[PDB]
Amino acid sequence: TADNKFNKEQQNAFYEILHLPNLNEEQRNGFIQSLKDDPSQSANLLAEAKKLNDAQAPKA
Repeated sequence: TADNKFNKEQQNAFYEILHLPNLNEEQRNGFIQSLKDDPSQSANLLAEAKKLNDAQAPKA
């Protein structure tokens, strides 16, 4: 079945989203929970994360 096509960013991105030191992993692990369970739109979730981070990243 192969069906492989992770390069647009999912690869490097993945290993990245798994580090955002400003949020909890419950929610974060959530988006990616779909990356591993369903590596179809893993990239898109990544966008949703950096967003959840940039907002709650600073000490605000």
